[PDB]
Amino acid sequence: PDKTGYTNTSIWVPGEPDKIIVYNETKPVAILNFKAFYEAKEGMLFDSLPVIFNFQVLQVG
Amino acid sequence: TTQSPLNSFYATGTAQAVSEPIDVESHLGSITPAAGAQGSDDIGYAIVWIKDQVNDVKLK
Ligand SMILES: [Ca+2]
Ligand SMILES: [Ca+2]
Ligand SMILES: [Ca+2]
Ligand SMILES: [Ca+2]
Repeated sequence: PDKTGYTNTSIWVPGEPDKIIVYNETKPVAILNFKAFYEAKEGMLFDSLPVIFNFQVLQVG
Repeated sequence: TTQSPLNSFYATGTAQAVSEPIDVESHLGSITPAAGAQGSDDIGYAIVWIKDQVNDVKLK
């Protein structure tokens, strides 16, 4: 925020300007966007099963 | 959870045949000759009504 290029600048999710992540502060952040391609099974009716993603850190520097 | 057989769809109509193909009403007359005479005379007519979607009739 104390430099020319970063005067009053925000960071938000691509394509969704109303969801601001960072505003006028130094917070290193990465945004992972998820998109699904699916084929439902024929005749199967289901209500509320979850889709679970697990993240495991391998190396850091 | 639920596995649908995808068969529970139906559409229904009706059919009927409540009338015979023809109706016959008679207006015939009489033959009144003398005993042993020879002649000819018109008797009358017979009306043959035709019913729904009937186009050709074969009678005996
Ligand atoms: Ca390390
Ligand atoms: Ca005779
Ligand atoms: Ca005669
Ligand atoms: Ca006919």
